[PDB]
Amino acid sequence: DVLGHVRMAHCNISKATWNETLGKVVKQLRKHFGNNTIIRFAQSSGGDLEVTTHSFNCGGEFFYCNTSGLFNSTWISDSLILP
Amino acid sequence: IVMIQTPLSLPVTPGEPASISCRSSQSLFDIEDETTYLEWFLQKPGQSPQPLIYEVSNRASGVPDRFSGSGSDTAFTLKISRVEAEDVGIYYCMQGIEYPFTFGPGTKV
Amino acid sequence: QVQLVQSGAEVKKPGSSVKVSCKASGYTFTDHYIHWVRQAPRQGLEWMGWINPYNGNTNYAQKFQGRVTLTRDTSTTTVYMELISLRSEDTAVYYCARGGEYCTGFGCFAGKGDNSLDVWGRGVLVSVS
Amino acid sequence: TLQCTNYAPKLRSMMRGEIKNCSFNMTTELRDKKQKVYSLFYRLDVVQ
Amino acid sequence: TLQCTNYAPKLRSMMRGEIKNCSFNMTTELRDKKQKVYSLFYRLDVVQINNKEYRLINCNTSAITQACPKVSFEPIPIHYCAPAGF
Ligand SMILES: *[C@@H]1O[C@H](CO)[C@@H](O[C@@H]2O[C@H](CO)[C@@H](O)[C@H](O)[C@H]2NC(C)=O)[C@H](O)[C@H]1NC(C)=O
Ligand SMILES: *[C@@H]1O[C@H](CO)[C@@H](O[C@@H]2O[C@H](CO)[C@@H](O)[C@H](O)[C@H]2NC(C)=O)[C@H](O)[C@H]1NC(C)=O
Ligand SMILES: *[C@@H]1O[C@H](CO)[C@@H](O)[C@H](O)[C@H]1NC(C)=O
Ligand SMILES: *[C@@H]1O[C@H](CO)[C@@H](O)[C@H](O)[C@H]1NC(C)=O
Ligand SMILES: *[C@@H]1O[C@H](CO)[C@@H](O)[C@H](O)[C@H]1NC(C)=O
Ligand SMILES: *[C@@H]1O[C@H](CO)[C@@H](O)[C@H](O)[C@H]1NC(C)=O
Ligand SMILES: *[C@@H]1O[C@H](CO)[C@@H](O)[C@H](O)[C@H]1NC(C)=O
Ligand SMILES: *[C@@H]1O[C@H](CO)[C@@H](O)[C@H](O)[C@H]1NC(C)=O
Ligand SMILES: *[C@@H]1O[C@H](CO)[C@@H](O)[C@H](O)[C@H]1NC(C)=O
Repeated sequence: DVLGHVRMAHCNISKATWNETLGKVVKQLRKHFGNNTIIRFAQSSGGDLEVTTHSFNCGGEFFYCNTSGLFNSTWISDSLILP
Repeated sequence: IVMIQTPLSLPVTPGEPASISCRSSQSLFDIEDETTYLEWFLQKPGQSPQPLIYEVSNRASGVPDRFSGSGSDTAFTLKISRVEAEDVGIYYCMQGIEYPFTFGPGTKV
Repeated sequence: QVQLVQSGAEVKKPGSSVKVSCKASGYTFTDHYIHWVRQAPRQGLEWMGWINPYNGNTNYAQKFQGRVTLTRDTSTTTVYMELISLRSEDTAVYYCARGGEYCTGFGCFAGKGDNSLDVWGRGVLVSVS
Repeated sequence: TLQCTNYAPKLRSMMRGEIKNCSFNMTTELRDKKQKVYSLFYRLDVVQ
Repeated sequence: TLQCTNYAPKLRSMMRGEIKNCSFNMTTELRDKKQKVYSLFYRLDVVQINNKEYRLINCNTSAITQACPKVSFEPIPIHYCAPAGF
């Protein structure tokens, strides 16, 4: 059963920290792909839930988090919650 | 957009039972959710509409037990065991299954 | 308890822009959609649109696209609706309502959509003349 | 074979159908008897 | 589920109930048929469920592996020998 109210499993990632993390990743990718190119992050295009979501196990439970809120940006030359 | 009709807008006296009908041009039953999204409201004179029934038969908290209802397949009925002074106002039936939501012309008590 | 607080009244000339507020209290502001419904005098209720108070995503009835803009303030927990190009046929009481379904106990970051209106405010009467 | 309905908690929550309440006849200690069990399953663990 | 009665031999013996005569539906070579079996069990090997209904003492805790009837349990001497270096 469920005691109390039903609430969705979720993950909290700091928005500013992730934005800085992606900025660093983009800089390093530009080193290989070109200083003047555009690096776009996007959600996984398809396949089993194991590969379209962030699969992990903590607390003894197996979580599948969307992550579409983390990889949805185009890089040209307070908190984020993942369902 | 789904059009909603509300037949049987009739005067009643205190202590009389009443029945208010609602008819939809399109079925309100969501196969995956296994529920019909028809919310009944009562708008008292001078007040905003308040919920009465959230899902055809599932009575809202704080609503007198005199209010009930049933139906399916677009045809729904709101029933009142006994009409009292607090039942005066305009009754509406929502079309929650799809956006935009519609309420129908409504009936008066 | 759960409340939506609206107050006052406004009178506008045709073509004017009006902002109608809706202050939320007693529940998590970001975990229910806020819907706007118009009620013209002596007429029935007409749904206008819905704003997601967490993301700011909105959806409007086709007749209101391009005329109604919804915004939010999550620090003040208030939703505002801006109406432009007011016409005589737009005289109505404008009500805000809280959806009956919660999105998630921590906010509207996921979900299919709303299906009901649980809490209604008193509404704001807007007249055009 | 499971016979499932939506969990349907008391409060409305835009997550209807994510958890299903499934009835089934499970085995028990003795092979001549079966036990009716009501279990909750996630939507992703069952197919119609 | 076993349906047991006391063995009840012809002669009276102050040991009534120590051996029970239990009826049950056992499987057979084919999965579409069952065989009615009457077996004797010791009182200590069965418990009452509540002819009376009984179960084996272990059906609550463990599955039975039958010892092979061809393998003797008689103890034999076993010698333990050191490995080289010990
Ligand atoms: C799964 O469904 C069954 C049947 O709908 C639920 O059992 C019922 O629970 C209500 C609770 O008010 C009782 O009044 C009924 O008499 C019960 N019926 C039966 C046949 O058990 C069961 O509770 C549901 N499981 C969960 C976890 O909600
Ligand atoms: C993720 O963040 C949300 C807020 O964005 C957290 O929800 C809050 O949890 C605290 C309990 O510590 C409550 O007092 C707040 O009322 C909650 N806020 C809302 C809006 O519901 C959530 O707990 C966080 N989850 C994790 C795992 O850190
Ligand atoms: C995780 O939880 C700890 C608990 O103290 C909190 O301090 C931290 O800020 C949280 N991190 C995120 C990203 O929410
Ligand atoms: C942070 O987010 C802003 C959003 O406009 C973006 O322009 C910027 O490149 C991101 N990264 C850093 C390091 O600021
Ligand atoms: C990109 O910028 C870095 C900045 O230090 C520079 O060292 C590198 O040579 C540049 N690459 C190109 C291809 O311009
Ligand atoms: C993540 O959310 C987006 C929101 O549009 C949705 O389209 C996508 O399918 C979701 N991902 C998964 C794996 O469901
Ligand atoms: C369990 O078995 C009975 C027959 O003994 C059957 O009527 C019932 O529908 C079964 N339950 C389920 C959930 O299949
Ligand atoms: C064996 O099975 C039959 C049904 O085929 C039943 O009537 C009988 O009581 C069973 N015997 C025992 C000992 O349980
Ligand atoms: C059945 O097993 C439990 C532990 O699993 C044990 O406590 C109980 O005594 C057992 N029943 C009998 C009749 O011994």
